[PDB]
Amino acid sequence: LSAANCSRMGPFKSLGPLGTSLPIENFY
Amino acid sequence: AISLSKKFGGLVFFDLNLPLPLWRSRDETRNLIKEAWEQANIIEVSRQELEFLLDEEHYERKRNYRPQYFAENFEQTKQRRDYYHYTPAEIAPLWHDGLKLLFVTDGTLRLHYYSPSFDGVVVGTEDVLITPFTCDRTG
Amino acid sequence: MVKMETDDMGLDRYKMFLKQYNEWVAANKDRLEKESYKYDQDYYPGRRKRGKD
Repeated sequence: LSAANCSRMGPFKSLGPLGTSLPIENFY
Repeated sequence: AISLSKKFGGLVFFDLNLPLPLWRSRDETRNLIKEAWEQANIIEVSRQELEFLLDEEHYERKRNYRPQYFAENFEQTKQRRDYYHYTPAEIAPLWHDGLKLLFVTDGTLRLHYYSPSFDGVVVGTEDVLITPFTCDRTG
Repeated sequence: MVKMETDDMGLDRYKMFLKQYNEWVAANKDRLEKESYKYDQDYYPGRRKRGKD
């Protein structure tokens, strides 16, 4: 698939890594 | 002769039609033809001549741009010949105050016109194959 | 264990890394934009934002 086949119809008009989880004592 | 005509009300038309020696450099030619251009009121140049004068390689690169993922208009979806209209700012390197009209021609296929207040294109055609054995484009 | 209190936390290791990164960005921000332009012609989602972006 390429440009000949697909076209752009409409011209028309805080976030990040919070952390990494910690392993658990109560595995069950 | 140019001076005498202007005295008596004349308007000058420079149809360029560049000869072979003058196709070597943009720089040598712009200098040789300069006085004539500025004393001219109507000018006709071909598409290949206009590009020669300004950024010939830049125009060539443009016509070979084919978009990678998606087309931006339905026109680019159709694989047809280029008929770029030169924007008025592009031709500003070559305007002067006494120029009433400028015509750029692409065969009989397109004719572009530029005036102090307006711009545009006239669509045309060519059919040399209707008479295959008596076709000459010479005049 | 939750202390709602603050100012007793030292992420020294992280902080050191943070300074370290800051220098890195400075050094190659430019190189990185030039490289994108050369190898990637048009933006698609997932590729480096450049320009007005």
